[PDB]
Parts: sequence; structure tokens; C-alpha cells
Amino acid sequence: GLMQFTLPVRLCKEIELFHFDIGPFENMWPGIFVYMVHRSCGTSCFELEKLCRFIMSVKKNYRRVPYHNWKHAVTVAHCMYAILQNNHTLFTDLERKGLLIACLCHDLDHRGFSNSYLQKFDHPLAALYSTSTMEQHHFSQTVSILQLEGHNIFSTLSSSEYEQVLEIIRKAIIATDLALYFGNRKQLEEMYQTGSLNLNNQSHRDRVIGLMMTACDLCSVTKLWPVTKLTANDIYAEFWAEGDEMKKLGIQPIPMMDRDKKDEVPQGQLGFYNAVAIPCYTTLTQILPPTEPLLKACRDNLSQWEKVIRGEE
Ligand SMILES: Cc1ncc(C)n2nc(CCc3nc(N4CCCC4)nn3C)nc12
Ligand SMILES: [Mg+2]
Ligand SMILES: [Zn+2]
Repeated sequence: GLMQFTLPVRLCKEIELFHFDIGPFENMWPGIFVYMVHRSCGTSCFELEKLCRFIMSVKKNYRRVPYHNWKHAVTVAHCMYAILQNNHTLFTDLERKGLLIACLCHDLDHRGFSNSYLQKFDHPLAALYSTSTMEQHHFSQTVSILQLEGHNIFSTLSSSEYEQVLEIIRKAIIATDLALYFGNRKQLEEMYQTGSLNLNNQSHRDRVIGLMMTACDLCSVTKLWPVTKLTANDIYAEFWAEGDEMKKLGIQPIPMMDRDKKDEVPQGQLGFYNAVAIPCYTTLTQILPPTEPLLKACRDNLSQWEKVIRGEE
């Protein structure tokens, strides 16, 4: 109970910043997550023994894929931590509890393949979940792990608080389906510009948490350039293997997943920053001004991709 987690000085200071990289030491990532819960939520939020057992079962249910792996989970949780710590008073006790968990769990048992590839392969998950296929699976894996003996980190919540937190987690995880992001951000933009945006309205909160989830999920584009660039290699390592698997089914993949179009990666990154990332962080900064460092870093990384195209690197 009197047992804080503490980090070395460099990590203790830099973990507070949006651009923090959790580092290559896999065995330090659980401590980093517990540290973040203890500070964003409190030392009393979860029973340490149950939290530790839950974190280790979540880790075991991420696969050894290039991008959608345990490092991505903890990375997306850290970005959410930074958002929560810069907007202290905007969020409920249950939201602080649920959102770090949602982030850690949001790609549970990812196989390295898009919802599109499961549907073309006719994977059993695509018959059980016709839209947001992997994201319904990730939420289902989360509930499974919460129900293992000694793993119910929410056991001290009332039955109605328990239903509320699992509903915050379900919506947060579904919102990481990027097909849902475009319309979500469009509605949030209209609501903020016409001044109808209202954070006492639950359906509006749900949208704002949805956007926070997209922002955390995309946060490789907000890191120092060497982090951004090397993460991009992992993203394509997945996409190109899926492209290979599309060609095995007799289907030309989209350019994004075709390794024959390696040479076009810099231009593909531009499209992605202009169509997805910059608009995401723009709308987020309008709604939650202290998240502006995410927009600023994204714009710096867009400018680095522009430099690659100009042969200046
Ligand atoms: C950084 C990042 N974070 C998250 C996600 C989901 N993504 N997805 C991307 C891929 C962007 C992209 N690349 C291409 N190509 C066309 C031919 C060459 C490459 N098209 N597009 C849209 N980057 C990311
Ligand atoms: Mg996902
Ligand atoms: Zn993700």
C-alpha cells in the first residue's frame, strides 16, 4: 500500500512528455504502465497483485507481430497517460480507470492483418463480427482476461460502476477502428465550430474519447523523427506481408500493402499525414488545448517526410 513504483530520473521526467519512447527494455514496460496508473488514477485504483496478474495475461495475449504487439499496447497507453495528465479535471474517476486499461487491451490477440484481409480470407472472426472485426475481438479478449481467477481489477466497483467502465472500454476499443474515425472527427469538427459541443452530454464525451483513442493509436507520428521513421518500417512489414497474402488469394492488394511500391512510401506517408493524422490532432487540440504538442510533433514529422521526398534525406 505504501509501495510506489519509481523510475530512473530520465524516465521519471521524460514519461510526462507526449513524445516519450518507452525504450527497448521489454521487462521495464509493466513497471512503466503501473507507474502511469498510480499517477493518473491513484495507488488505490487497483489491487497491485490483481493489476500485475492482469498486465502479464494481457502481455501473453499479444502476438510476436512486427507492429500490433505488446510495445504498441504500452506506447498507446503512455500517450493516453499524457493526455489525461495534461487535462486533470476534465475526466471522471471511472474514465481514468478505464482508458489506460482500454489502451493496453485495444489490439489484444492482433494477428498482423486488417479487417479487410479477415473478410477476404473468410476467417471465422469475420462471421462472428461483420464490422470492426478485430476491434470486437480485442474487446472480447479483454472481458475473457478480466474473468480469469485473480484478474478482476474492477472487483471493488459497484455492479453499475463495473457496467459503466466496461462500456467506456468497449466504446474506446471499437473507436480504434480507423474506418469509424473519419465520420467521428467530422461530427466533432461540426459540433465544435457550431458551438453545440457539450461535455455533459454522454454521446459527445463518447465521441471525444473516440478521438483521444485514434490520437493515442496513431502516436508514432508524434515521436522524435528516428522513432517515427523506424516505427514506419514495422507498420509496412505488416502491411506488405498482408499484401503477399492478398496475392496468394489471387487479389491485387492496395498500394499501401504492395511491397513492389516501397519507392512510393514517402508520398504514402504524406497522404496519411494530410488525410488522417493532422486532422486528428487538429480537432483534438481544438477540443483539448493542452494536447497541442501532439499536433506540433505531427507537423514536424510531416515536414521530415517532405524532406525525404526532396532527397534532403
Ligand atoms: C504512420 C502510420 N500510423 C498508423 C497507420 C494505420 N498507418 N498507415 C500508414 C500507411 C500510409 C500509406 N502508405 C501508402 N502507400 C502507398 C504506396 C506506398 C505507401 N498509402 N498510404 C495511405 N502509415 C501509418
Ligand atoms: Mg487496432
Ligand atoms: Zn492499435
